[PDB]
Amino acid sequence: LGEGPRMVRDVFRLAKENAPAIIFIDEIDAIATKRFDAQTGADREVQRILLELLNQMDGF
Amino acid sequence: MEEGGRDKTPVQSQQPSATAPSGADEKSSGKERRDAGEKDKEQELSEEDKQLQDELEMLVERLGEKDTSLYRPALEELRRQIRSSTTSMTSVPKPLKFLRPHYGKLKEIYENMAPGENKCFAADIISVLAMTMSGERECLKYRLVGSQEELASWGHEYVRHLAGEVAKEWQELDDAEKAQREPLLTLVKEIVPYNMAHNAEHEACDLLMEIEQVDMLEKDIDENAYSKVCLYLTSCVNYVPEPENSALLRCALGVFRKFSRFPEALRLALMLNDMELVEDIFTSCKDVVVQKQMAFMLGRHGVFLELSEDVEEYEDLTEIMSNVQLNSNFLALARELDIMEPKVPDDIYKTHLENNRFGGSGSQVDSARMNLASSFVNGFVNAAFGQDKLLTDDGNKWLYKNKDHGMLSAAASLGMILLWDVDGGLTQIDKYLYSSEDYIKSGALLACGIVNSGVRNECDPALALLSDYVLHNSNTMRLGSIFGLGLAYAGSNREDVLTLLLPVMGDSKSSMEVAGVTALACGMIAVGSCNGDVTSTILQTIMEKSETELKDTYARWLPLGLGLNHLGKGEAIEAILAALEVVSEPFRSFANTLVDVCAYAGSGNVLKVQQLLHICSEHFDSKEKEEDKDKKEKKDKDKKEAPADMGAHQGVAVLGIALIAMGEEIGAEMALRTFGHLLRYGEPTLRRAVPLALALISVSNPRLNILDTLSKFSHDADPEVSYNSIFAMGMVGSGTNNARLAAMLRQLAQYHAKDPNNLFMVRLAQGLTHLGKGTLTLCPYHSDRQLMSQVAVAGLLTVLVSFLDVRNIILGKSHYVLYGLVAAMQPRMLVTFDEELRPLPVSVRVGQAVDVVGQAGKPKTITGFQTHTTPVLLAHGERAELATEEFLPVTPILEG
Amino acid sequence: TQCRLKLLKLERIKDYLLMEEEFIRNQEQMKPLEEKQEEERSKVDDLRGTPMSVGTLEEIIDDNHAIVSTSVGSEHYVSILSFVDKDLLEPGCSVLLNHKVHAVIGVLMDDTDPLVTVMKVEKAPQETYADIGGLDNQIQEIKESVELPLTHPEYYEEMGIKPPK
Amino acid sequence: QSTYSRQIKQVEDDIQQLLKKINELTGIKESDTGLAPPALWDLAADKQTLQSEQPLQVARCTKIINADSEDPKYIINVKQFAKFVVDLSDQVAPTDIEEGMRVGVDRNKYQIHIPLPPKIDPTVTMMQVEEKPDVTYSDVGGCKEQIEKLREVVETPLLHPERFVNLGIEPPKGVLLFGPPGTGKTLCARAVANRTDACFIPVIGSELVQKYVGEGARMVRELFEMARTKKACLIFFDEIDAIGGARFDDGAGGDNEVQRTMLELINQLDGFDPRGNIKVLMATNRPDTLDPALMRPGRLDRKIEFSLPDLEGRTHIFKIHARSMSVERDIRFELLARLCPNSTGAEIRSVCTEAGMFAIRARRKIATEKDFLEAVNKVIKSYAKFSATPRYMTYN
Amino acid sequence: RNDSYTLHKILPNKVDPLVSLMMVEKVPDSTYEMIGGLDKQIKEIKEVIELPVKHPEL
Amino acid sequence: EVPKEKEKEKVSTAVLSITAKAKKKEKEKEKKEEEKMEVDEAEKKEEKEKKKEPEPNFQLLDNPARVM
Repeated sequence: LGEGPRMVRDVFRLAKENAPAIIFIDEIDAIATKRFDAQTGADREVQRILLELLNQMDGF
Repeated sequence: MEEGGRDKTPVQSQQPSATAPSGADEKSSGKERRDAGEKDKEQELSEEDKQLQDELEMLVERLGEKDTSLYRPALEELRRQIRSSTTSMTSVPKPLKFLRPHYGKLKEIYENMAPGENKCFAADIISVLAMTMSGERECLKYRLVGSQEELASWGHEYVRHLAGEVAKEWQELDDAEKAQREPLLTLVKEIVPYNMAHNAEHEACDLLMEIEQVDMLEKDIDENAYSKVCLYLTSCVNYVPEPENSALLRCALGVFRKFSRFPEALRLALMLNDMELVEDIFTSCKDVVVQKQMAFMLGRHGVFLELSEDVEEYEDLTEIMSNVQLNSNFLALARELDIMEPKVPDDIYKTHLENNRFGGSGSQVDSARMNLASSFVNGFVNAAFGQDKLLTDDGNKWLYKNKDHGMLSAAASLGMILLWDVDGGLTQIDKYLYSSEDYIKSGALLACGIVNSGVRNECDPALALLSDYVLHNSNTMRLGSIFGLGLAYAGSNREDVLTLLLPVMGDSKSSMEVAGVTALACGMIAVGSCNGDVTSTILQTIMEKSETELKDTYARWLPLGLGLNHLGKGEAIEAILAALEVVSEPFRSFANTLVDVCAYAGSGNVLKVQQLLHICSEHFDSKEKEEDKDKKEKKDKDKKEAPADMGAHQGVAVLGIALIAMGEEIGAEMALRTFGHLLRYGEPTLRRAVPLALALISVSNPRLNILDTLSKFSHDADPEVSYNSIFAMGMVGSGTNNARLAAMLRQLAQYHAKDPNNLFMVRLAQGLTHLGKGTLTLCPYHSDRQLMSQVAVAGLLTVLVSFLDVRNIILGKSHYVLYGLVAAMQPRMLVTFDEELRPLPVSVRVGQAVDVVGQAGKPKTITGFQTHTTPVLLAHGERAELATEEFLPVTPILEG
Repeated sequence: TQCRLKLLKLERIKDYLLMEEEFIRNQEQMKPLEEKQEEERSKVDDLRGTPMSVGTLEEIIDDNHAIVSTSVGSEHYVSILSFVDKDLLEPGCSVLLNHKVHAVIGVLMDDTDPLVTVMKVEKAPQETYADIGGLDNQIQEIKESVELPLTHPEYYEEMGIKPPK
Repeated sequence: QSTYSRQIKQVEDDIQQLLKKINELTGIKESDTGLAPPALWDLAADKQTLQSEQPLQVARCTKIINADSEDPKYIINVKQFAKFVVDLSDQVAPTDIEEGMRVGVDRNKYQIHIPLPPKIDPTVTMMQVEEKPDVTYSDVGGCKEQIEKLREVVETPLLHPERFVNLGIEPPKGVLLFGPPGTGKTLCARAVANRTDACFIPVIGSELVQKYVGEGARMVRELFEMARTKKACLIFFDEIDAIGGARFDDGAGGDNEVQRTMLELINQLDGFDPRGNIKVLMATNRPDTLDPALMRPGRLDRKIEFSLPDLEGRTHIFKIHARSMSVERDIRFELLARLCPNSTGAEIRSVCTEAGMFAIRARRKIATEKDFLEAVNKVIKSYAKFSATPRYMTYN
Repeated sequence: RNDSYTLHKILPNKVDPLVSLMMVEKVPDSTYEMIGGLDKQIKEIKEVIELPVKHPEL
Repeated sequence: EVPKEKEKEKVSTAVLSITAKAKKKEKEKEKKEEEKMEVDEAEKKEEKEKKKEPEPNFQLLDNPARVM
């Protein structure tokens, strides 16, 4: 745990420095859930990937 | 506001009519105020009558609604009008009529504003108004109870008015009997019992009792209301001094003994401390109610219920006096006589031993300090009476082996283990009495006193045996005999017991140093009854201090006896004092001072005031030192006052120890040592916290003997909850070892606390109320202030002898078993309005068997819905019976 | 009535004055509270130290142990520390634990949740009583049920019914 | 007096100023010490502080496999779900820790000092529990026909197993109490519980359902077992359509979470073992949701229907309730009950309650005829239509 | 600063869960002008949503 | 100066606060009819240390010869 949003920022950043560059996600689902349980550590972690994603989208 | 309503004829105006007395009315306000004064009475008399009817009607309409906005300002504006000049002056009929709704208007203000000022003011107006109206208040209340609807607010208001009457500001006896209190008691139990308690209105309730018994039975709880009147009465010492209350308790006691609820009567006779009162509580029950029922029985049952100190029957003022009245009471001469004899209360205790089992594992091991240590331990494991029988029978190990003072100590503690035997313990003491040195025989005598109380009740008395013994020329045997005498009678007034004390210790010249205990024994007899008034104890104490104050033990005991002999009364001390003055010394001046304090003592505010002008924080040589600790305890007072005052006492007990330490530095160690016993006397509302807190610290501070004192209270309710507490204490003691001398004190502490399961709990309370007296706690109490406690003093200090009887269930219609009996439990409680604290007789059924407890047992009551009955004896099981009174002369509640 | 007020007051005067009197005076004179009283204050304060992990008291066990679940992701079956009482830890309240070795130093916090905050709603309404006209009967019915036993429960529970609700 | 009054106001400030000194000595806030029991405990307590017995981390032992390097080791899995291999602290023997049993290990030094009491992991179930409650015996209707039938099964083995063995009858197991809300399944069960005087744990199943699927199931087995071990236990399972609902799925939902727990209860009652003599009572809100395993005799020997209390019952509930109450006695209590339509038990009582209220309202020492008529005419019209029973009964 | 958790310096910025939420959802760019032809709609919406939050006083 | 002497004087000053405090508190002004409170009679303790005086005098420069 904790590493999952940290990954997203760096990979997404690589694109920005060497711009224009395309970030292509194969299947955005298993992460793009509109529902999280958010009570077990497992659910919390998926919820943290989505949270980073949205922030990062404006960042590009 | 909304002017007009009833002063307007149209159909429409009826809605404004309710509202209108809040602002102003056209003529209706004026009718009592303006129109009555300005015009002359007779011209005006026709109009006022018509309008009178309408104000009555408005009252009824306002009750119809549930609103306070419409109720309160409306009745208030109307009052002022009445006050002015329709009070008594209009005519003979018209003031009675105006005065009837006036009462109604008054209640809301009286009740709502609580203050002292408001309180006195309302009484002034109510009393004058009551006299003139002449009994209309009684009809008014009854109509209001019936009504069609009323407010919840009003429930509190109507009772409050009854308080204006009780003051007698303008009354003196006219309408001092009921404002229709009877329905009023039934609905709500709150303010009304206070009013009743002060008035002496309580007489009328006996006449009323016949009607009330139905409501008390299954329908309501009228029973709670009378028990409350009793709480207010005892509380009245705290509210206003002992001399003021004393007159009051006498008049209250006569109405209660006449009433069917006997425990309330029993509490008040026990407080006054008189011979006459006791025989009357016994006889009165039988006479007032002629039906056999419980009524004949209540006299004996109340004496058994009374638990304050000592053995069977406990007070023992009552045991001698109840004979002669015995013959008159006549359930049967042969049976009533046998039930009253302490031979029947002994047998039941035998059964409880079986349940408790052996706890004994203690030292009985020979040679050294351990031999002395062993003797105190054997009793301490099985405190009161348990299965310690094996050890006591065995003479050879513990009793005989000791040397010097140790022999007296060994023998003295023996009686306390043998406690509550008819005979067979007496056989055992007699066998020692004959053998060995003087120390064995004398020690045997305290112990003798204990076992022989078992056959008594004015046929073969305890007195009879002790009378021969006292005569002995040797100092030691005679001392032990008087000490033994004091132990048996406890606090009685009897011709013989007083007579044996009259010549004994007629000198301050004595061989032993324990001669002083004679004075204490004498002191004990005086309290818990009408005083002894013995010459020997008074005259000698002043001479003793002048020859010697070098012996810290000797010097202390004689003035302690003087201070106790005087307690019990103020009046009596005067006769003895008068004598003392003949011999004048500087010592005597101090003796005189003690009499002021003694007479004033037990007051709830006088005693407190006295302690600024103290004899602590002073030494005149060391004269002042001896009684100064005694004053500070206030221990009698603490037990004497109500269950309500106990909550307060938990701080008081601590407060008194603090006071000694501040005043006197040397006195500080002593004060802590007294503390363990102080709590034992006190029997406070919550028992758990105080001794445990003390128990750990008492190892560190010099004199480990404090810890030994602590252990006596410390076991509290015998192990179910206490299992953690008794194990931890014992460990703290045993854990630290530094010397054989230290080990022995700590060893006494470990073993006392460590009591096997389901055993007789520490008590000097009644077991309905924490009301009582102590003149047996005194025997350790006195000896716990002797500087570096000797082997000889330890011996005096060892006895318990005050703890519970095993029967806490039906005495009833002649049962007297330990064999199970059903009880009811209420999961839903309503009551905190009963002093004793027994919840509703509406019952939910549960299994049989109530056995000894100290604290709790309050929700435990006896079924009264199984065939519908009400408890005479308010049930908790501490030393409260599960017994009921019903019309039938046999219990409809059959043994489980 | 007035006399009662004096009795109630009687318990309370003694409670403040006694606590004040005993703490200062008894450390000063002999060895009663003395070394022991300092010892409790000091030991708890040192163990607690910096930091303390917060936990919640799930349950109390009768053998001087308790089930605390700590806010660090680990549950503990703690041992009680010398001079702290097991039986002053409410099941409603959360307890504070020393975070080096898990023992209950004490309760400085009872803690608070957003879950509490839903139930508790404070009302101070624009329209209230006497801002409603008509349908007068309907208000009186409500009150006999709700207001009258709530204010004075004593008769209603006493008569034998459960209070009308 | 005036002096005394001043102190009332004052004591509140005086306690607040003093508050750091109160806190240390008595308890709560800064330096929590009770002074009465932690003082006594202090000497024992010193042993635990010195050791690494603090921490003693929550765990359960999977297997007690000992192995080399440090010889006395146990394989434990903590309640948060990760395993550690630990050591034995000398203060117990390897005998004390046993496979499947709950155990304490440190977090700083992983080793067992004292084993942790097994199976008391639900706190949620405990929340509801009041041992031996009951409103009052009078509202029941006292002895009804319904109460007496319930005692033969329930009271009698708990009170005496001796009589059972003597005659040679197998001891009963299950009583299934059913009817729509307010026919008093719980009220009668409380009454028999008190009488037998067995320890009484009633519990709502809705707290033995918590978090996800399978956690609630762990709670039900451990609780049940614990009670079973205990001699003379009575368990009244209160309202189960929350561990007692229908069994299906349709693959757009699913009853699963509910069924895992329900099935776990059913299994445990008799067991795959003969049976105990510890009683189970089940209260269900539907007779329409029950699967056959629950219904087998030896997990349910006789079915008793407490639905819409009987012809005798309607009158007893009013008179025994009326007896307790201060009411008029020129009205026939049975006439008021009889008027009541298809009455649920809750509904009969509703008349008494409404009747009494009017009487309290007046503040009379009885009641009047008027209070009764308004109550009863009101109950017959409105309440009966609006009972639980019209809707539920047709379904059932 | 770790193993004591004693405070160093205050970071002047405030953090609540609500501030991050606002950023992630992202407010639109589109002006009411751009949207227009819904001119009749911008008046109707304005009165109920906007006016009481701006001045609840009126 | 050496500390040894200084410790002795600190303990001697303390005795005074303890003795006045003792008598004063003991007097009940909250269990007699009059209540003026007994909590206002809360005194505290004192001690005595000493250390050599610093006082720069006759200084033209820090440590010249100190010209008179």
